[PDB]
Amino acid sequence: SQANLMRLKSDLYPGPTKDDPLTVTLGFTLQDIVKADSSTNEVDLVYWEQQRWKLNSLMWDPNEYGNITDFRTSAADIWTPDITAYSSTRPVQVLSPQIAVVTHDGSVMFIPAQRLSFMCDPTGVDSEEGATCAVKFGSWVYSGFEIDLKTDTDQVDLSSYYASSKYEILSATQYKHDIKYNCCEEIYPDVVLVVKFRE
Amino acid sequence: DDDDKLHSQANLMRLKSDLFYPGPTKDDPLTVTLGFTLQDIVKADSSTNEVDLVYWEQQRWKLNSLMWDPNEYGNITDFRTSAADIWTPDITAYSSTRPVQVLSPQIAVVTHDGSVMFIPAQRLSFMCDPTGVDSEEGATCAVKFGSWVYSGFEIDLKTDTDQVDLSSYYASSKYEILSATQYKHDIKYNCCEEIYPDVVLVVKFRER
Amino acid sequence: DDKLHSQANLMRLKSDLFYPGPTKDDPLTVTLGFTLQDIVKADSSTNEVDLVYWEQQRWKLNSLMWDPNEYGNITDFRTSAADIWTPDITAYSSTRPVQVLSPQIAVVTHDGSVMFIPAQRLSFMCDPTGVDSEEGATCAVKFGSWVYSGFEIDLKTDTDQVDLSSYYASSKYEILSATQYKHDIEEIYPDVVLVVKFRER
Amino acid sequence: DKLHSQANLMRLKSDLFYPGPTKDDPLTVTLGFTLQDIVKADSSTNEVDLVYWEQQRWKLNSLMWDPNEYGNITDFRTSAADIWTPDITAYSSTRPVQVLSPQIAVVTHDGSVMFIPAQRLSFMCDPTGVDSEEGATCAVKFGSWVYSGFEIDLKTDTDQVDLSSYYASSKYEILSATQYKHDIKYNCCEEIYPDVVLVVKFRERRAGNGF
Amino acid sequence: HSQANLMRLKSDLFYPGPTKDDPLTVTLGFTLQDIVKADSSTNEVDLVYWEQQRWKLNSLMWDPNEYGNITDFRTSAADIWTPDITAYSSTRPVQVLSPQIAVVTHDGSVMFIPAQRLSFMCDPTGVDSEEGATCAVKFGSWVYSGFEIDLKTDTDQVDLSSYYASSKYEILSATQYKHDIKYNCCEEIYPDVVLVVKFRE
Ligand SMILES: CN[C@@H](C)C/C=C/c1cncc(Oc2ccccc2)c1
Ligand SMILES: CN[C@@H](C)C/C=C/c1cncc(Oc2ccccc2)c1
Ligand SMILES: CN[C@@H](C)C/C=C/c1cncc(Oc2ccccc2)c1
Ligand SMILES: CN[C@@H](C)C/C=C/c1cncc(Oc2ccccc2)c1
Repeated sequence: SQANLMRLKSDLYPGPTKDDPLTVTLGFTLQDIVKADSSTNEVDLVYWEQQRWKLNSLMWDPNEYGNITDFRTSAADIWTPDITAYSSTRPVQVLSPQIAVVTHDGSVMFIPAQRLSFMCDPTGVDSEEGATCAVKFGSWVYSGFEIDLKTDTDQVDLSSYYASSKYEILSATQYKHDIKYNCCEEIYPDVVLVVKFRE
Repeated sequence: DDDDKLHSQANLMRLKSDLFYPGPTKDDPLTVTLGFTLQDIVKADSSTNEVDLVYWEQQRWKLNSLMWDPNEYGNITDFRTSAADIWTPDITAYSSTRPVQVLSPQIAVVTHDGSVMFIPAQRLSFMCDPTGVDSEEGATCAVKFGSWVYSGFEIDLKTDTDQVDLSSYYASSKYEILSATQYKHDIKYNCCEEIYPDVVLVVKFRER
Repeated sequence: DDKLHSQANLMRLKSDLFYPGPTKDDPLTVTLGFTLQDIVKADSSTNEVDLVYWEQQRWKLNSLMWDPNEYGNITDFRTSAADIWTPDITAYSSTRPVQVLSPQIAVVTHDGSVMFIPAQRLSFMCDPTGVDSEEGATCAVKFGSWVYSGFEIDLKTDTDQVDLSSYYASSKYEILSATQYKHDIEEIYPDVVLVVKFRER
Repeated sequence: DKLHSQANLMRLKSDLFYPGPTKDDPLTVTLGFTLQDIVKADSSTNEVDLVYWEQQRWKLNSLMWDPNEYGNITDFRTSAADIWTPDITAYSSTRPVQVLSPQIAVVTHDGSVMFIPAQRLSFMCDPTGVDSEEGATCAVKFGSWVYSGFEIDLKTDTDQVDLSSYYASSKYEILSATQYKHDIKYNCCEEIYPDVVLVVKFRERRAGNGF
Repeated sequence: HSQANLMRLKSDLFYPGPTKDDPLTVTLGFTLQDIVKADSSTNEVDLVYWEQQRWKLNSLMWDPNEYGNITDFRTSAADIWTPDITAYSSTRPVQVLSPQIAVVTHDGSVMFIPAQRLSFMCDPTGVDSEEGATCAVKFGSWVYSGFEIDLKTDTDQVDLSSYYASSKYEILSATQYKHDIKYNCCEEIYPDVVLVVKFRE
């Protein structure tokens, strides 16, 4: 079995293009609003960012490789999408191992846990209505012609939100948007995390 | 005796050469045993609900690919090597708020039965409300550790004891430990069909 | 299978393509432009201000040109900025190493032009005295090559005005003006100076 | 003359360029401390921050050469990544140690290696009494992380911490600094475990004659 | 052709460091840009400066006529040997602010000028007075004695022409002295450049 897996990895990409486009499914699990800094208007979130895509170049017949259906690999061994927060104020801090799971249908699952500081005015967090902040996520360099974005849900997963956080969540959504600018033909997709929260 | 030193060096260089794994799978699963030694609660931040711990995390597992016959290598029964030279499990704190900081050399002990012992010392900031730390009852917080990417079918996560080792806890810490346990749990996450085991550190502590 | 032939055509283009840097005999022009997104922090105890901006860099190399007809009508591609030469554009009065906020990926076009737009957070030398007033404070930071003179790298801009169309509307600081004039100082030394006037919102 | 020396060194390094010690091939590592500053004592977390230079010396037969075969070269400098180095560690640090000096060692023709990293360390210390005439006392143990005294035999040249470079205008005055060597034995196991413990007694410079 | 000549030069060119019988002279000088912060709770002061370093290697020499008149080039500092110049009383690792690129000239000389931010041991008592505070920090090789690295200055006057005019701290004087210490047992001398700065709020 080990030899079959090693042989699979040895047998097993310049990224997508207009002629070979890719869809990335994105979802957030929001774990904690750690800090809300009203002297700089930065808020700090901890979340898990679920990323999934599929490549034909990663497919294999399991019967040809000892009935292996999936395996774990360094995210450095594979191409990964350049999904970026568009209004961060510090480099994102990676909180989980940089490992992805590849399946024989060519699909890749990668779920980095991250701490993010982003631009957010927390005025109102000390009130019943709370504060509201938003941050857009998408590719930094690819348009909708190379990378399209999808979600499995428009509701952020709050099932792991820390119940004794300094801040409680009033709502958290991850709506996808496809923006067409008047100037260009390409669509520009994003997924926007919108969080309403209070002390 | 200078020659003897030369021969044991040669035998070790040859063993390491001969030995130097793709990770576990449903069909080649791995048991990883975890144990914690809590050394210090450094800081409790009630403005962000983050607590900072220093601990040693004992990890051990066994690989057939790391076994050897000592009689073929000058009766070498174990050796030390950089953790970079070997596969290591992706044991992760599930509720950290900053990347974990490693305090010790990343070096493992490999024994001729293929067992590996790796014990990194770490400083961890994790989600924890310290309300009550200034009382006789104290505060109580938990943090889960487990593989980030391997389900229970690939890595089986065990302990040797339900008790966190406090015998090296810093006696002049700002915080005294009232109790510390490390029980196992099996959890279904929304991403994935398969169950993931963890070891959950539960710590009750108060200002000294 | 068309998708598969485009992948192979791109792999072949990148192999075919993969420059010692400019010289006095082979000089390079780098176009710079700034998009200011946020004034995060102004520290009056140290006279350091913190900016987040996107720095657009463009240049063109003959060694990166290709014929699209020979590579499947491929007119451009994305590639890691480590695969290519990049200019050593530096803030001249930073007080902390610049922090990169965006993937280090450039777009190369068939005519040999390159576009690279790193988002950055920068602390730089700036006295915010007067930021708590209607007139606000004014600060400046120069950007340019660290090691090349004007003989090897000349700098251009496409505009004298900093792009504020993405400036954070609920920042602690509002922008009164932001300009990016080019300045020249045996060899000439060019820079692009970011001058910002700002005040507490 | 310079060129022949440079050639001879390139040839020596190529000729020369160890799996670490074992019970059958133990290594003596000599340790010493030069304490340069107590920077900060934090009574809200019981952490104290030190700057020191940690001298490490050991000797390998595999690094020996005859100076006569290499143009009389008797010493050279090399990246400490180019060689094995011992896994000497503070046993009660609270942050990763920060290395302040270049990671370069000096190798001598008898096979001896000298490596002296300057370091900033945060470690567990209750500074109670630092604002009094008697001062505070902290201690931090240094030793191998994974090797017993039967693999790494830890020694010192002196029990005295070198204070000759202690910063004269530090916020903290040093009352004493020792580096005594200790051995610990477990009934289970035949191996003895050595450490060198840095013990520092210090006070706020304004606490001396404080009234 | 110019590019081919440069790529040939660098391929022809691409040092184990000095020894007693192959000593190297390193010339050092400082451009002081800012005193950012003076922390009287820990007696640490934070400087931003540019550290000019120059040395010469016979193994980096070439004939400009054999290489198309090329007289110098830029190269990553990781491509060449560089001296281990270190502050002797830093309290945090130095932070590099500029690209790590050096200029190599056909005579074998190398010029390398890193911009750095340095926290060092310094009591700022008196900085709030007319007389100011005075602090000093030594710079030199960590691991080489004067038998291997001979340290020199071109001048003892610290370059203040780029000092930030709205710093929280004004410079009363800055001097870089070529200093050494010798232990009577032994022939080796241990040189340094002592940077002495007198400053005030
Ligand atoms: C214990 N970790 C949870 C808290 C969150 C993450 C799970 C995970 C992360 N990265 C890849 C991924 O991928 C898989 C693909 C196929 C089958 C199973 C998992 C799973
Ligand atoms: C959605 N993107 C923003 C938040 C800004 C950053 C854009 C960018 C950065 N680097 C290259 C570049 O290049 C492209 C060329 C053509 C089409 C799209 C982008 C684009
Ligand atoms: C534009 N940056 C300045 C404000 C400060 C630094 C200049 C510099 C840094 N590193 C090498 C060096 O070398 C060269 C040699 C000859 C001509 C030009 C520069 C120059
Ligand atoms: C000028 N440096 C002091 C402030 C501290 C460090 C010295 C040092 C560090 N690493 C090796 C060592 O080794 C050498 C052996 C012989 C002669 C010179 C040094 C010396």
